[PDB]
Amino acid sequence: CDRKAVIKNADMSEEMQQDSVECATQALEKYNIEKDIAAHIKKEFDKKYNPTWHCIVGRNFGSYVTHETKHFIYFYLGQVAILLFKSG
Amino acid sequence: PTKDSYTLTE
Ligand SMILES: [Cl-]
Repeated sequence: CDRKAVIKNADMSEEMQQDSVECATQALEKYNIEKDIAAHIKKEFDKKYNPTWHCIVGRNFGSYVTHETKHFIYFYLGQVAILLFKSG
Repeated sequence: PTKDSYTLTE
């Protein structure tokens, strides 16, 4: 149940990195399907920190994206990787 | 002010 959070790459305040992890934790408690997890996190960050955020949630992917400075995080919640970033 | 980033899963 209690998945270990492990931050792999962050360009954001330590405040928001804790918010990300906590918000992803709530999303994984509520939803099982990766697109629904990603939607919950994206929509919460659009609210809590203003648009436009994007979120990818998965067990196997690589990515290359462009993000505003101080608005990028990539972390594992258990065995699930979460990419969350602002662009636009 | 923007930056490019890679990610990759284990
Ligand atoms: Cl899934």
